Amino acid sequence: GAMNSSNYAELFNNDIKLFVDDTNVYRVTVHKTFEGNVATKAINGCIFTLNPKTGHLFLKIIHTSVWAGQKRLSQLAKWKTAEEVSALVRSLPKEEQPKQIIVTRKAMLDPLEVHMLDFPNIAIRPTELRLPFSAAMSIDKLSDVVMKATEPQMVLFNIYDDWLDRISSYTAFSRLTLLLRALKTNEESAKMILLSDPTITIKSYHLWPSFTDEQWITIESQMRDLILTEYGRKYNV
Amino acid sequence: MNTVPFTSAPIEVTIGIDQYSFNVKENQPFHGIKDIPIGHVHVIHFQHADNSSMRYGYWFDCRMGNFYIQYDPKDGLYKMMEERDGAKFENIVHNFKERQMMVSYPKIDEDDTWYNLTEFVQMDKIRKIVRKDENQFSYVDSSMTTVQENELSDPAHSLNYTVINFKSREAIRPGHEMEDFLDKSYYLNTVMLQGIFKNSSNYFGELQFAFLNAMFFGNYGSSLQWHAMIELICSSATVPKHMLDKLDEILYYQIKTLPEQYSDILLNERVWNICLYSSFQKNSLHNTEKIMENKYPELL
Ligand SMILES: Cc1cccc(NC(=S)NCCO)c1
Repeated sequence: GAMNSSNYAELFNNDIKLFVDDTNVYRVTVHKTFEGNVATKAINGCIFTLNPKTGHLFLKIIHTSVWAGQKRLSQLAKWKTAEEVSALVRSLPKEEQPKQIIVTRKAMLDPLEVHMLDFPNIAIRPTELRLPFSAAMSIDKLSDVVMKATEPQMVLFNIYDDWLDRISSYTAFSRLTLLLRALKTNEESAKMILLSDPTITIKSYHLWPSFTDEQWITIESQMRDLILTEYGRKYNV
Repeated sequence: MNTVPFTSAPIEVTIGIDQYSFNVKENQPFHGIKDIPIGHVHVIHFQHADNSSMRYGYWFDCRMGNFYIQYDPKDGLYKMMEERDGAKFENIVHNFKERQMMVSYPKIDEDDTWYNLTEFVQMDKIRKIVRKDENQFSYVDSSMTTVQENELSDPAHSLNYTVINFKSREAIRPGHEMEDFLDKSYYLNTVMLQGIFKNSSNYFGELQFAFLNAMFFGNYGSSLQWHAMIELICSSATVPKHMLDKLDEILYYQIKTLPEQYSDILLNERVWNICLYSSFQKNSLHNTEKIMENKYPELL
């Protein structure tokens, strides 16, 4: 059924599963026309498909050419997402195909179910979790590859860098969701926290800085304080 | 004008004949229904006074044989049987007619209701949905499940309606996933009409039979089928004009005949609101929309 706090450890068992988030597939800027009407201009987007156990991220870049001459783009974006996820599954060897796909938005259920009819044994599930994967485009290296793309493209990342050498996937996912929630709530402050110290760098082959174990404790506390501060600045508490 | 005689009425029972119903008391001298119009299928149905559980009945056509009803005290129900001795049957019915022991099919001369509800229903197609080849008439009851229900358990006792499933490979062409899910015209016109039913008359006949089984027996699987066959048409952007006009007439008379007090269990809110107000055909069912809005405005 649906995925919630009661069955949270299921994410880190040995059944292959993928999260799919479609919140950055169809992206626009809204602007005025010469006549004073309003128009949209699409910008490149991406599908965020993540294995929460391994950190493998399948980042399918959605180039703006895919919208050319199409109508009802927000509806189309869900079906395009489902088409690309189905294509990814078919491209994987059988032993690498997921047993479950968890969509972060319920409107992806029917599009994905229909595109996956050939895979009756792959469960398509919603979640009650409010996950912060929309903030993926606040990660500089992910944003950069999406904006520079001149054609459809798939790029593979490990969103956990080398963290699983030292921590479990439960803890790695917890760190990821804290970082993304902070970036979503106050992007400027979160990035200041992650980079304020010039001596800690991001390896060429990583997304996040090379913090020691003790430094990650400090960073995680700072991210919590930020989320809490914003919760106060918001509701005035 | 044909006749379905009864041997007797040993248990108190409400007997229905098409959209009419009447009460017979225990051991009342009752020997059948006469003046049944030739040219239509009919249904004779039963609800026992002591156990309203299980409405049951028989679909039949008097052109196909001489049928009578006899109570079985072992199985505890009124059974339809065929009489093969035609002179015997005529002699029985005549005796009973002369003794005025038979009620009359009460058709008003102006009233086309039963024709309108059964226009496309044909006994030969009923016998393919209800499989019991040794009889010319077909038994249905409240509890019988459909083939589709049995996929999600006695096969011999199933209603073999055509399976409709909007999220199935049958309904969705590879490479046309969005197109076929949002516009079901392929599935309606190529898969179902051209492929399975062969023509719209057979499609409408199954739709009408599903409704009547829902209404007369409270058969849940039949109600599901009726609504699925409506939704498949309304969700298709491309439907022949004569089909839309006929569907409007079919549904109008179904909604007209439905008991006002059964609308809570026999009408699916989501299907009707989508069909009348969101679907491609939201503006094509004028007569149905008007009777629904005046008779069941709460559902909408
Ligand atoms: C055959 C028979 C005998 C008695 C009563 C009925 N029931 C009804 S609704 N008759 C129509 C009332 O205008 C039917």
